[PDB]
Amino acid sequence: GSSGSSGGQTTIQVRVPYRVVGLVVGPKGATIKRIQQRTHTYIVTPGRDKEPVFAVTGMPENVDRAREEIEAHITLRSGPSSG
Repeated sequence: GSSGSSGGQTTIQVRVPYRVVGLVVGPKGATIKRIQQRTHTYIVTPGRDKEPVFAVTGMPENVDRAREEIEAHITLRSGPSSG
């Protein structure tokens, strides 16, 4: 009701396309490292043979703030266009 529960912060699982992943994570973790800081959250990268899903652990306001940036990259142009 008011008090008597173990658990404060929260953890959400962001869903991103394996295509954007490499873009988000960055050169062996060079870009994603900035977010964790700017958002002060615990971002965990998925495996190599698993589905593309980032895990963010933190307050219900921080973890949700980082997710926005992550997906944001999906639209942000990062790389050449000419095939």
